Amino acid sequence: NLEGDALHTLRVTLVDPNNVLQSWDPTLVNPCTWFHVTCNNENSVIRVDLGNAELSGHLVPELGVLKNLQYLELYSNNITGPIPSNLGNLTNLVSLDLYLNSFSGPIPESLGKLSKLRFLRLNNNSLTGSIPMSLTNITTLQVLDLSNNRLSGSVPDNGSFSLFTPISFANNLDLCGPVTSHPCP
Amino acid sequence: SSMDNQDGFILQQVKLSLDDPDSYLSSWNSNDASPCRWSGVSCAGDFSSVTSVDLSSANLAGPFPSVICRLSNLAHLSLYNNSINSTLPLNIAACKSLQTLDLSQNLLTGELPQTLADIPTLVHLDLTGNNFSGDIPASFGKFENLEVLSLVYNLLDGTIPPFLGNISTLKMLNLSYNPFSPSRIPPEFGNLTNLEVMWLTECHLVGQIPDSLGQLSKLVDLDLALNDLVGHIPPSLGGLTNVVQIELYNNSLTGEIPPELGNLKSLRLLDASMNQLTGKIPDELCRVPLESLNLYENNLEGELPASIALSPNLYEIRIFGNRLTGGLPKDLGLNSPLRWLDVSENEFSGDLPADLCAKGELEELLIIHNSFSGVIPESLADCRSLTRIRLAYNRFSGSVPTGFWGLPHVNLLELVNNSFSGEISKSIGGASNLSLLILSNNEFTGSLPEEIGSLDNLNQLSASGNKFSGSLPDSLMSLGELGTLDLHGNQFSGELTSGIKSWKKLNELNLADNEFTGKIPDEIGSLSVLNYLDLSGNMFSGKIPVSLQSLKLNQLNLSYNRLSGDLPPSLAKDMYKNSFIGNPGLCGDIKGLC
Amino acid sequence: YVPIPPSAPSKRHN
Ligand SMILES: *[C@@H]1O[C@H](CO)[C@@H](O[C@@H]2O[C@H](CO)[C@@H](O[C@H]3O[C@H](CO)[C@@H](O)[C@H](O)[C@@H]3O)[C@H](O)[C@H]2NC(C)=O)[C@H](O)[C@H]1NC(C)=O
Ligand SMILES: *[C@@H]1O[C@H](CO)[C@@H](O[C@H]2O[C@H](CO)[C@@H](O[C@@H]3O[C@H](CO)[C@@H](O)[C@H](O)[C@@H]3O)[C@H](O)[C@H]2NC(C)=O)[C@H](O)[C@H]1NC(C)=O
Ligand SMILES: *[C@@H]1O[C@H](CO)[C@@H](OC2O[C@H](CO)[C@@H](O)[C@H](O)[C@H]2NC(C)=O)[C@H](O)[C@H]1NC(C)=O
Ligand SMILES: *[C@@H]1O[C@H](CO)[C@@H](OC2O[C@H](CO)[C@@H](O)[C@H](O)[C@H]2NC(C)=O)[C@H](O)[C@H]1NC(C)=O
Ligand SMILES: *[C@@H]1O[C@H](CO)[C@@H](O[C@@H]2O[C@H](CO)[C@@H](O)[C@H](O)[C@H]2NC(C)=O)[C@H](O)[C@H]1NC(C)=O
Ligand SMILES: *[C@@H]1O[C@H](CO)[C@@H](O[C@H]2O[C@H](CO)[C@@H](O)[C@H](O)[C@H]2NC(C)=O)[C@H](O)[C@H]1NC(C)=O
Ligand SMILES: *[C@@H]1O[C@H](CO)[C@@H](O)[C@H](O)[C@H]1NC(C)=O
Ligand SMILES: *[C@@H]1O[C@H](CO)[C@@H](O)[C@H](O)[C@H]1NC(C)=O
Ligand SMILES: *[C@@H]1O[C@H](CO)[C@@H](O)[C@H](O)[C@H]1NC(C)=O
Ligand SMILES: *[C@@H]1O[C@H](CO)[C@@H](O)[C@H](O)[C@H]1NC(C)=O
Ligand SMILES: *[C@@H]1O[C@H](CO)[C@@H](O)[C@H](O)[C@H]1NC(C)=O
Ligand SMILES: *[C@@H]1O[C@H](CO)[C@@H](O)[C@H](O)[C@H]1NC(C)=O
Ligand SMILES: *[C@@H]1O[C@H](CO)[C@@H](O)[C@H](O)[C@H]1NC(C)=O
Ligand SMILES: *[C@@H]1O[C@H](CO)[C@@H](O)[C@H](O)[C@H]1NC(C)=O
Ligand SMILES: [Mg+2]
Ligand SMILES: [Mg+2]
Ligand code: NA
Repeated sequence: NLEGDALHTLRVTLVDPNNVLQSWDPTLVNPCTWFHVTCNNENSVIRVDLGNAELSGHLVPELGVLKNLQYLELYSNNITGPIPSNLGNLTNLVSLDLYLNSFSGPIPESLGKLSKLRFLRLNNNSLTGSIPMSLTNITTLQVLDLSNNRLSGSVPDNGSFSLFTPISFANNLDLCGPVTSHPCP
Repeated sequence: SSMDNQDGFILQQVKLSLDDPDSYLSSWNSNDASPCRWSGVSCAGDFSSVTSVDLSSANLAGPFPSVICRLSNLAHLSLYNNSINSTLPLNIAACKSLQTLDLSQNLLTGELPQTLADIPTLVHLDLTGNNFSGDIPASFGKFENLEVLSLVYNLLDGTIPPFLGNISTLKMLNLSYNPFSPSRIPPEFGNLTNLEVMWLTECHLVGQIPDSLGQLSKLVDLDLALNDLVGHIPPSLGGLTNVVQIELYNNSLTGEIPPELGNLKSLRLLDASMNQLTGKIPDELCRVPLESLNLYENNLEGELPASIALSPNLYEIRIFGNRLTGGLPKDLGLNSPLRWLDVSENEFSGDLPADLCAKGELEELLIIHNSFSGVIPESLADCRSLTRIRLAYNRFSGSVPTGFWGLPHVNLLELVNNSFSGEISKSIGGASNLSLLILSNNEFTGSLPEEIGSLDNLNQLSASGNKFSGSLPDSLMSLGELGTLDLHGNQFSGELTSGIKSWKKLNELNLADNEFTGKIPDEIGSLSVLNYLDLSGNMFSGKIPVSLQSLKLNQLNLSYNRLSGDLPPSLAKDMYKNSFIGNPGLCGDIKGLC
Repeated sequence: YVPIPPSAPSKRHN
């Protein structure tokens, strides 16, 4: 189906030395029997579990078509390139775990449209630029780690970010504001 | 002197015109009197005149060498699998003796030269795997002796031309994988009386299949798949005396499968899947000795005719996603080397046929979302050929045959949502290829066998909603490839051990609604990829281990246990309010717990 | 070299 096609598109752009995606057969009616894919009772993908799989390569915008996806687990890998803006189209996403990768570029402003997100871990990446103010509109956000990145600018302290402590924003390039040491110009 | 030629000189001009990085044309030496012993060069007369040039797979780059046409006796030219680029020149017609032209798998771009129809000797034209664009030239209707026209995988963007029906000598029409302007199948294609192959896959075909196509008595392959064809499968198709293969899959076809298809004695492969076909599968078609019948994802209804079991050459039957009723043929698989059976998403009832794997070649048994009843046939316990078994969402009962557990090449065994009773046999140790075991929502009883731990490559164990009991086998903790362990809704008892540390690839651990006792092992923190943990509805006791806070968990439930002590400051928050309910000895800084 | 899908039955299954 469309969800299977989207996940297969990801497989072709990922480099998979240990063949963890061997079960990802696009000829199947749905990807629910694929290992590392969990589906709901309506056979729609709710989890992708690909942590610590020695995966390299880049992500695809096609991941956005997974409308019911709740858990994206791509952590502890060597995935490079930008975080796709289309991840903001994952309306039901509860966890975005892209930590311990070589992701470069900005944290997309689109991620603010993830209304139900509770966990955002982008730590231990090479991400650059400012933390979007959109993220503060995520009422459900309870865990945030943007540490060990090359981010800069003011750290938002309103909305969801009100409760967030320094360990969340530690070891960044030039972050300023109350949670940080240096105040903002 | 009139029979003298400069063929060596002409071939040297071809060599000069083309880049040869790998030096395939090294044997072409201007010092040689004749080119007849040069690589890819054949002089079939012995009069020293070149008759054939085959430069296939030589990594040659450059435009088509028009000078080659000066070889007066050239009858065969192949430049297959090269980097020939630019436009095919109109002066190719100068090659007036050519019988076969293969320029396939090249970089040729632009419009087809109309002058190709001005070669009278031409019998075989293959321009497959090129970038040719625009309309097929009207000249193509006037080919004198052409038997094979192949323009597969090009960028042709015109309508399918009716004048191609005017090539009376044509045996093969191959226009597949072209971005054609949406067009109907010309009725004039029925005038191609010697046609053996009509390959029009992904040609953006619209409209109805013409009745005229029924007049193609010599046709062996009819492929109209991956198009937007509408209307009924014509009853005229019964006229296809020699047809062996018919592909109509992924169209918008409606109406009933014609009983006239039974008149096709030579038919072996029929795929009319992914259409909107209505009515019943005809008995007359099922009487034909078919090797493959795919009618899946249609609106078909009624009983599968028992005649399909009569075929001695059936290896593939895929009729899933219909409203088919009644039972499967009793003798299905008895007389045929059945490899792939998919009758899923139907209203089928009754016992599974006893001899599905009689010929010993069944690889895929897929019968999900049906009302199949009774026990797994004992014969399937000896079907070592099976790789994928999906008996889920049926009304099956009884003990699984002992052997069925230990089939060696089975990758997925799925028995979910049945009434299967009995125990998993020690024979499960024999399942060398087993990756996914899904036994959820059954009446399975007994202890998990120690031989389940012998399955080193097992990735998923899901046995929820069963009456499984006893302490987990020590071997289960030895499964280092296990990503999912779900044993919720069972009567499992005893304690977890330090051996859980070997579950290094475990993403989900669900032991909820069991009778587990003892402390949560400190080795729970050692599980790097654990993001989902449910130990709720057990009798787990002691202090929650400090190691748990090392884990990055998206799901935690330790509710309704006997856990005691304090919630560490890390776990003392509002997001964990429903994670620690129902533990009386437990108190933390959560508004409602204590 | 673009590989060419043969003329054959479709391959969708459960
Ligand atoms: C025009 O279209 C024809 C239909 O696709 C195409 O034909 C067929 O050619 C293939 C060649 O690969 C044959 O293939 C195979 O089967 C043999 C055993 O019989 C195997 O050994 C091969 O590996 C392969 O799997 C088909 O059997 C054959 N079908 C028919 C009806 O002839 C023509 O080749 C196409 N011609 C051009 C020039 O494109
Ligand atoms: C069809 O393919 C031809 C081969 O890929 C291509 O070739 C030829 O054109 C290139 C330039 O694109 C020439 O390249 C050079 O090498 C010389 C030294 O020998 C340099 O001085 C120069 O700067 C350049 O790097 C090739 O020499 C030339 N000839 C051959 C035999 O390869 C055609 O351009 C191409 N045609 C079309 C229409 O696409
Ligand atoms: C995330 O990235 C951290 C910064 O590179 C990294 O850090 C440190 O750990 C090393 C090795 O243990 C220490 O030598 C170094 O002093 C530490 N530096 C800081 C700033 O903490 C972490 O190890 C990385 N995290 C993971 C989980 O790999
Ligand atoms: C698969 O089997 C499940 C267990 O029998 C079944 O379950 C439940 O649904 C009923 C009625 O809808 C509920 O009353 C009951 O609490 C549910 N139990 C569990 C354990 O979920 C599923 O509906 C079955 N699914 C299908 C597609 O047949
Ligand atoms: C967090 O604070 C920022 C800055 O005050 C708020 O931001 C903006 O929203 C207003 C109202 O829609 C816009 O007019 C501004 O253009 C926005 N500015 C910036 C810099 O983003 C943001 O809405 C606050 N978040 C909350 C209250 O959740
Ligand atoms: C249909 O095919 C015939 C040949 O089979 C074409 O025939 C004629 O046109 C040729 C032009 O190249 C002449 O050389 C022939 O002499 C002429 N007549 C005969 C009997 O062959 C005819 O043009 C084609 N028609 C269409 C519409 O393509
Ligand atoms: C990850 O990829 C980068 C960039 O190619 C490379 O330099 C690095 O060595 C890789 N690391 C691992 C652990 O494979
Ligand atoms: C998801 O977002 C992109 C822009 O980021 C948009 O173009 C696309 O249409 C969206 N998805 C759907 C299904 O509309
Ligand atoms: C974010 O919240 C502010 C109010 O706090 C609102 O004005 C703005 O439109 C919101 N943006 C959304 C929901 O995208
Ligand atoms: C095509 O040619 C290349 C070299 O030019 C060769 O390596 C390859 O095997 C050829 N492929 C086929 C299918 O003949
Ligand atoms: C095509 O077939 C029809 C029906 O047999 C016939 O009348 C017609 O003459 C044929 N071709 C042409 C070009 O007229
Ligand atoms: C079938 O064709 C439709 C377009 O008509 C296309 O979107 C779809 O992907 C195709 N599917 C298969 C399995 O051929
Ligand atoms: C295991 O099953 C897979 C998928 O069907 C198959 O490709 C593989 O060859 C099998 N391996 C063995 C050793 O049987
Ligand atoms: C834990 O399970 C109980 C019911 O057994 C439920 O009420 C509670 O919400 C669950 N907590 C979760 C999923 O965090
Ligand atoms: Mg799965
Ligand atoms: Mg020179
Ligand atoms: Na279609």
